[PDB]
Parts: sequence; C-alpha cells; structure tokens
Amino acid sequence: MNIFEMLRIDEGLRLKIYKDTEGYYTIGIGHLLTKSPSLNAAKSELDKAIGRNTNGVITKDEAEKLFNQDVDAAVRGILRNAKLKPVYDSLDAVRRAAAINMVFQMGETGVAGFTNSLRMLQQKRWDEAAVNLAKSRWYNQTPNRAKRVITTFRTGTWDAYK
Ligand SMILES: [Cl-]
Ligand SMILES: [Cl-]
Repeated sequence: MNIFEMLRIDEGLRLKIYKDTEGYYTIGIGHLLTKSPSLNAAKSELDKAIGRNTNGVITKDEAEKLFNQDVDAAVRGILRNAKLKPVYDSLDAVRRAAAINMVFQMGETGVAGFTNSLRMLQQKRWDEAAVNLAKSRWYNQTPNRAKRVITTFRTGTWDAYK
C-alpha cells in the first residue's frame, strides 16, 4: 500500500464533474475545481487544468495526471510549511502517508490548525493524538474516512485500508 492507493480508496475516481461531500465541484481523484456554485465556472477551471475543451468529461489518464500533480503539491506544501515540516520529518513512512492524506483533503492551512494534535504526533503520543483528532468538524463530517486516517496515525500500519 502507498499514498496513491490510500487516496484512491478514500477519494474514488469519477470521470465527470461531481459535487464533493461539501457540495463543491470536483473531478477525477478528489481534484477540487472551484468552491463557486457555478457549473460554468467549474468547466472553465477544468479546461484550464487539462489544457483542452473538456465539456466536463475527462479520461482516466488525465484524471491520473491531475492526481499525480496534487499528491506532489500536497507533499511540497508540507515541506514548505513551518508548522507541518517538523512534524512530518519526525514521522515514520506509514504515518507520513496519513499526514499527506489530511493535507490533500483539507489543505495545508487546515491541517496547520490541528495544533494540539500536531504537538502530540510529534511527541509520539499516538492514542492521545487519535482522541484529539476525532474532536473536529473533519471527523464529524466524514467519520468513515477520518477513522481510517486516525487509525493509521494510531497504529503505524495500513490495517484500516486492508
Ligand atoms: Cl491544476
Ligand atoms: Cl467518510
């Protein structure tokens, strides 16, 4: 298992514009297009992301290209962030994947707001970070996915995904 397989499980694949759990226009493997209610605004972000006239539909290869870019941008956002980088460097490989999953979902600004959880992850207080992570809008809105990520941070294994 790895970050690509983990995120593909959590996010799914859809080849046609759709609204995510928040009601935002999304396509591919969790690639957020725009928070605006306008479908025309989403189609135009899509054409621009892909470099052609999509009419709201993309192929599998294009979905995978966006996906690759987004995973890469999530990693590089972690490393440029003063709050995230120290935590990330302190973690083993499996739990590093859990951090990327969260950033991918909620952006680096969002995760960097999990100050107390971050401090506990850094101190390797796994059970306590799990409890504090669960006290969040994130967990209450998307509990199945959140539990999978929390379990990964708690155990250091891919068990929640196997
Ligand atoms: Cl893009
Ligand atoms: Cl969920």
